[PDB]
Amino acid sequence: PADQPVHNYMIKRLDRRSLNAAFSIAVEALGLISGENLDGTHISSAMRL
Amino acid sequence: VIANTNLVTALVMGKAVSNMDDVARYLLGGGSARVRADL
Repeated sequence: PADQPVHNYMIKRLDRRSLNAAFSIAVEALGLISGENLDGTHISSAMRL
Repeated sequence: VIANTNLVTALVMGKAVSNMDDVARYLLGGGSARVRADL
């Protein structure tokens, strides 16, 4: 027997993920960057750098 | 104050000298008032 054409529709769903990475930094460098623990010397900037 | 010659040694070596500047210069060639006191 003869056959009629066939059609069809369809859908695909997304898959979802994520990444991560830590970057911890110290407290002494935190206080030496801002100026909170700075000094007026020739030895503070040598460590801020 | 430690400055520009004791700086490097204090940072990397670990020591410092009061008159390191004059030592280096040698090894290579190179207001008043009036107060009430009793005398």
